[PDB]
Amino acid sequence: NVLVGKSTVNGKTYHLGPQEIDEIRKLRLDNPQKYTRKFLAAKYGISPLFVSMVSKPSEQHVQIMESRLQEIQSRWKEKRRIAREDRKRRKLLWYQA
RNA sequence: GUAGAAUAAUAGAUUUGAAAUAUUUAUUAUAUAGAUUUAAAGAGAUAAUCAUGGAGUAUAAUAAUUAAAUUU
Ligand SMILES: [Mg+2]
Repeated sequence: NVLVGKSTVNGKTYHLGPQEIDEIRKLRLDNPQKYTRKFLAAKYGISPLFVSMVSKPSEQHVQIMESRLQEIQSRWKEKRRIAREDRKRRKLLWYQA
């Protein structure tokens, strides 16, 4: 098996109720850095992806993240940017078939 | 210029399915292994630009008069 999720190896679970979900959402809304997706997953025996699907974090956090990303991008050299672009192009190509 | 219909894009509202091949789908770091790749100080070729040079080309008092031809 190559690059497969844990849910495929051991079947999907629908154990988590509505109240729990609500709680999770609330937590996400409250403190994203303390209650990050990974942490949530650990808590409720469930995928980070699932958590993400369930619950949007505070938009401020998202904005901050975006800013950070931008900063990182800026910090790049010329060559690296070009390389990144090339990679992106390659990725795009590799869904054509 | 105004009004109404057909289609496209963008935004909003209301629904929507889903634990979504997230031990990488999108993207960011660092490490350890490997593997490679990217020069232009100058140059070649081709083209163009600015020259140099003066081959080639036209002309040989360009007036006046004579005759013819062509337009007013
Ligand atoms: Mg080069």
